[PDB]
Amino acid sequence: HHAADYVLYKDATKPVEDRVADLLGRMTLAEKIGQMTQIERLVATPDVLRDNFIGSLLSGGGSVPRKGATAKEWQDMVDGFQKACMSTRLGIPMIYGIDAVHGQNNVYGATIFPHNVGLGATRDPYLVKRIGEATALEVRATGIQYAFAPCIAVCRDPRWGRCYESYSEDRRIVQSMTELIPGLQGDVPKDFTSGMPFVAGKNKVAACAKHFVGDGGTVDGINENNTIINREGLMNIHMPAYKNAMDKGVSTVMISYSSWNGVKMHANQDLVTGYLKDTLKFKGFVISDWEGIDRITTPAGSDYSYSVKASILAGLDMIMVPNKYQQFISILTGHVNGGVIPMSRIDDAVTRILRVKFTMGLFENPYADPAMAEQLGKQEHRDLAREAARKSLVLLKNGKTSTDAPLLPLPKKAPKILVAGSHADNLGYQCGGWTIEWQGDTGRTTVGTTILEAVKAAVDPSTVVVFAENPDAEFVKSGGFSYAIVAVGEHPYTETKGDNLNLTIPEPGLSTVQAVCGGVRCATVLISGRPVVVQPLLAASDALVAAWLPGSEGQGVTDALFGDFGFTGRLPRTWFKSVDQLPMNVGDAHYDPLFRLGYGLTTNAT
Ligand SMILES: *[C@@H]1O[C@H](CO)[C@@H](O)[C@H](O)[C@H]1NC(C)=O
Ligand SMILES: *[C@@H]1O[C@H](CO)[C@@H](O)[C@H](O)[C@H]1NC(C)=O
Ligand SMILES: *[C@@H]1O[C@H](CO)[C@@H](O)[C@H](O)[C@H]1NC(C)=O
Repeated sequence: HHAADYVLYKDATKPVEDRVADLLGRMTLAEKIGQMTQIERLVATPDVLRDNFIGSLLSGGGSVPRKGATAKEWQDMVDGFQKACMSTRLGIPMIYGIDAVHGQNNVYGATIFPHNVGLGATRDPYLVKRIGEATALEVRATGIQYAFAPCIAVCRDPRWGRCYESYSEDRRIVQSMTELIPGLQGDVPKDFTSGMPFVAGKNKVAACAKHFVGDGGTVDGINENNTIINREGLMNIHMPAYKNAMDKGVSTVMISYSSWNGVKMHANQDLVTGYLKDTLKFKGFVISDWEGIDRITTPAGSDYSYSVKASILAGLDMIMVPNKYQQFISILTGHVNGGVIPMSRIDDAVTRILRVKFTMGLFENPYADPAMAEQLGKQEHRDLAREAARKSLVLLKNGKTSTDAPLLPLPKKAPKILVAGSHADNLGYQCGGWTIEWQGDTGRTTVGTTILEAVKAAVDPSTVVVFAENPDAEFVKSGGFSYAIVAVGEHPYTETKGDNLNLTIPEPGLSTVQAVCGGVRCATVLISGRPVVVQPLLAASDALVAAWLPGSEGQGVTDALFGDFGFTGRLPRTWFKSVDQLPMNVGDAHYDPLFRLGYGLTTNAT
């Protein structure tokens, strides 16, 4: 189709399957295995990317070109890696992936949306679609083309450190929130075939349904552990949202570290090939988790040759190595040359990776668009995050007795008010894990508005706002306050660091709520990733709000506290009476919640 040097896979007018087959038929085994290899930016250089024919890069949590880097700095980093990949013999562009799981959350100045538990409280799938749309724009502002989201885990035990990454313990709510996918990727056309990958073009990103499968069903909520459940239960609880993801054209699926009835997911051919590929007809690419194949063995990493064979024969397509790429490539090449892994398996993995890259337009637009840098932290997206934070809040109490005046909404005009607690003026605590650092962090880690700053922006100019992080009761009683807002809760955590058998918030938290509420009427704002022991906090408080991990836009909290909007959120999880009840889900003989799934009080706007 015309120039003397015409090569069909470079022709943007040709169907994707024809371009995939044309390119695959030209590739050496080194070029094929390179496509299957994803490496961390920290081990990448131009020569490494070219010499090893690398297919993908990622940033892990906190892996950034520098602290405070601008959107342009991110684009220049991604473009520098892409120029090396485009300089190989075949010029196959890399795809760059990142955990953009509540906005583009590793990046300074990105909008930080509420984490998924609070989004489940909104029961609003169109809000979540709009969040996917804004997230895709902020990820593309940094030159990145691929987000590892949504987590469609159905968390069945809140002792799991990833419970906050699950929309709900009710798979129907998780299924509804798969609307994140067409937000991130764009809507699929009317005649679309379920299981095909889709991305609309350069203003959207590839998505990732994760972690396949049963990551929210592990014993005692131990992260990465064993999910013990019959096939009926796996299929009725943990699997359904993957079918919704197929129908919405999710481009990739990431495998879980967890096991199902003792079989590692990263080595489970029956489920990855037999079910996901051969039954659901998934035609995008399957990616490992970070060192997921290493963790097939006990101890992890003790037989990496086996890890490679087991994972590739199970049906995984791309391996998040992410550091020991030379060993990964050498071992896989040896297995293929030895006849241990057939070429048909390599060709299927490369077909799927190429299919996603061609479909999303990566060969046509391999480089960043500098005009997109301005989308990062845009005020329209902050207004959306503020809407989502307010909708996520669940009002659990609003008066100590049935005859008390309702405390919320609070008046904006009062002579003097108190804002108190470790979480009232701490942006890192209100964002939680996966924000700037992998585990999150404390203090003013990015651009946003704390609860204290939100109160100061809300109240009448005559209202004096006093801040005290941990006042004693005497200070409160002597202060001439009309009321207090006191915010406390969990510290940031991610993955195994968040596994927690006691679910009791760190002190001082309860002590501060008791001191403040003992001195003046108080609204307690509980920041957490999950239900936590709450009876003592409730006993002390006039009103109590479960705010989850609401992100950078603390005005979503004050929008409800001062009655600009009514409270509407409803619990997306069961609130237990005691951790000795766990696991405790609807239907269990022992179901005896403090607050049931779906519970929430309301207010009317003033
Ligand atoms: C579950 O956790 C235990 C205790 O740490 C560990 O020894 C075991 O390997 C884990 N099992 C799985 C399937 O990950
Ligand atoms: C609860 O568990 C967490 C996470 O393991 C731990 O850091 C904390 O100290 C524990 N709190 C207790 C035992 O009161
Ligand atoms: C809010 O308004 C409705 C009338 O539209 C009323 O029925 C309801 O009781 C009001 N207040 C609360 C706290 O629900």
